Amino acid sequence: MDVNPTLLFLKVPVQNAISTTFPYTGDPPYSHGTGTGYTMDTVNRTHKYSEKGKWTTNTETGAPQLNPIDGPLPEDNEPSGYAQTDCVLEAMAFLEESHPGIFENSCLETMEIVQQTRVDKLTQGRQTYDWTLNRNQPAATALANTIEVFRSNGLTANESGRLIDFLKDVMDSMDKEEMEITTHGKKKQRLNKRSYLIRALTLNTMTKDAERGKLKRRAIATPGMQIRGFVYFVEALARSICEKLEQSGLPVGGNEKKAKLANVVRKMMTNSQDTELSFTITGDNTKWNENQNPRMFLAMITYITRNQPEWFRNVLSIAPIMFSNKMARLGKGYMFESKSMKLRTQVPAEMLANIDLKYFNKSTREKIEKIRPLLIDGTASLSPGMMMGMFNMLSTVLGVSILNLGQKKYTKTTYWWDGLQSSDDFALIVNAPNHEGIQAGVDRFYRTCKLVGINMSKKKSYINRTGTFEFTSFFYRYGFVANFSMELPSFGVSGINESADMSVGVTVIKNNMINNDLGPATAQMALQLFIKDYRYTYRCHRGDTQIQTRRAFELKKLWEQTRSKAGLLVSDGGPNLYNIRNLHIPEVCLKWELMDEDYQGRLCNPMNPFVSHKEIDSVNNAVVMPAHGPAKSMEYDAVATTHSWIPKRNRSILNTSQRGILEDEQMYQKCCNLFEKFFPSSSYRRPVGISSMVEAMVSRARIDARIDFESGRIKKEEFAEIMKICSTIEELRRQK
Amino acid sequence: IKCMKTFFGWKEPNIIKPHEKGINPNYLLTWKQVLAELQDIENEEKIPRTK
RNA sequence: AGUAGUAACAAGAG
RNA sequence: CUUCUGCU
Repeated sequence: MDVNPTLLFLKVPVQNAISTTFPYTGDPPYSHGTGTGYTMDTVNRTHKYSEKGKWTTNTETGAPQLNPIDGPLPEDNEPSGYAQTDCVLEAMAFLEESHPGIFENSCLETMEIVQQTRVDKLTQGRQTYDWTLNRNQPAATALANTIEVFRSNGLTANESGRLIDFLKDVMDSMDKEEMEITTHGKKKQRLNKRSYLIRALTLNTMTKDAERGKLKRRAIATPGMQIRGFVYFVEALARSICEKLEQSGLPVGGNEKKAKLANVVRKMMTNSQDTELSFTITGDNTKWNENQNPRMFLAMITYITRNQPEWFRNVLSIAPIMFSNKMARLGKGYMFESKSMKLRTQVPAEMLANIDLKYFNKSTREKIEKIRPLLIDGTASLSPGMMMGMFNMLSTVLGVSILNLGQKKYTKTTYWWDGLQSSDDFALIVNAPNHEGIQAGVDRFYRTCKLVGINMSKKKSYINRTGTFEFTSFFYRYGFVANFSMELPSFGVSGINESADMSVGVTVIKNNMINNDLGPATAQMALQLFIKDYRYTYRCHRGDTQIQTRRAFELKKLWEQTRSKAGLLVSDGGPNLYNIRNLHIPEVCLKWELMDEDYQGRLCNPMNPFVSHKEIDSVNNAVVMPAHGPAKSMEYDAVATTHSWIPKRNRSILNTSQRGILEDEQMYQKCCNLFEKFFPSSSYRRPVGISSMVEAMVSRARIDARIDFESGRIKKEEFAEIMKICSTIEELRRQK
Repeated sequence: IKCMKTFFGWKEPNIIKPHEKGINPNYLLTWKQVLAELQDIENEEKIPRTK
């Protein structure tokens, strides 16, 4: 009696039981060590897939570059990046003809965006390559460091606060003969124009940790602050265009995406003729990023921006130009060991260009030999392909253009096609009078994609009768099937804080019941398991429990003191009152009617030291990364309570050379937090003004002191002291 | 400790299958050491929460 | 030894 | 030695 769960598929349709085929209850495969091997392999693969292109040497950076555009046509099903410019332009022109005015309207909106976008917008996101330190830094830190460096070098046009001025400053910096940077011993370093250019076009590379569904690991790339400015405008234009494209399912997300896909597919199936046979092709595109050449994006940007003002075309086209000259930083390096001598060592990637080949194994030796010609100042030239391209929307637009080309008015034949495309994934619907027609249509679509460089992965794609398919892990079986295994990692303690965890946990259960088909009984049990995990994680077991923990005494004392036990929060050992009835009610409000007045006052005391409030953009919001896709902002309903504390910060930077940066951060906080005491709306709305902070704070202090005196909130002596101090502050600023 | 005290059939441990790539005159001593530690914490000590 | 698997850990920086 | 750190 050998039990075999796979046999269950003999009765239940695979899609209806697709959750069973997801091992997401196990730990995801992390990456061990450096990402240098994966980066070098990615560069070598990118250049190999375009090896028949034209080799040139840049006159500015001096590094070799490969131009596969207009190269030989693919003579084999092997992945090829030789995209044809005329075919790309023709596809864009047909896209414009099918949707008249799409480019004009998108350009009009994108233009306005450009005019109204501020420099702060670059603070959004994370892990940007700070060229001043050759290391990944938070977007805000990298932006500030770049701004400070530019100001010290005479580039003082970014003070307007408009992103376009910062881009202009970046351009002027590119023309600067020598750059001055600060290091910390607060030394000063001088960078020549060539070296600046190389470190300005450099892309840092790391490994994609915790990725599921893949055996072999891969490498991802992060751009610098200079590139991010133009990339934002290019993505904004692509997003504006994609919003008008029916086949582009990228800009939308969540239920909106599923709704769009269901509507689009439905209409596509409907308009299909009753006498026409229909088939659906499901599959990714192999080596999508390695073959999307930036020159093609430049061509598309130039075509899209036709008739637009020259400044708009230049600002939009700067991004593809810089990406075409991009250099990928190899990374952490490699690690060597001696078994006889029993000692370890690390070789930085900058030493791979000059190190001996006897230390590497056959695979790494071959990879180093193949990348050595492209290695420039520790970075490898990466002109071909688009390493971890941020042009997801632009690539989606190109794919949609190829999809749109399959209308009966463009194919000029009995067969035709349409479908959906998001990034590198697609689902194509082909209608033809007969199987021969379907085959001819599939071949034409595949060949046209090859023409543009896009190349369907025959390895991981299949074609069946229309009605069932898979798109971006969404399984459509005459309607999208509610997969629940994908959301399993979202369960359990989120790990934000003692109060945000509870609200997030119940909110996750509620959302899964609404969206991912979570049954009420399963919801109950889930809730029970979550409360148990929450209690075992925060050591907030019930006061009447005999479990021994280092926090058991305080909880026991609180339980004995309280008269109404049911009113205690779960974080204070109180009983759990949640159920399907109230999964949408925050626990503070849920237990408010039962809380003891003394405990209620202590718990919600606004002067408590644990509660801290950052900008409103980070109030009652958390960042959650599901099984697939990037990080998403989840908004939870929670009352400000002593449990809404902040966890400790990493101190590993406290015993390194860059410890000074943390200190600087402290100083900045010490000033910003003081400004909040002068301008209370500093967090709710961004303050504006060209005056120095000290001048604004002293002026506000003088005004408030007068208003308080006139109203009588302060005495004559207090007012005299305030002004005396204000005059002293003005003198201190002048004395220096 | 109470569960260990429940069983009364304890004998002298003797290796039966040895880990090839490994120094085994170590696992036997480890088990004997664990037993002695249990006697030490069981016979006396304050029965600490962790040993 | 072991984890683990295209590279690490089996402490690290002072 | 002692100091400092477990995402930097």
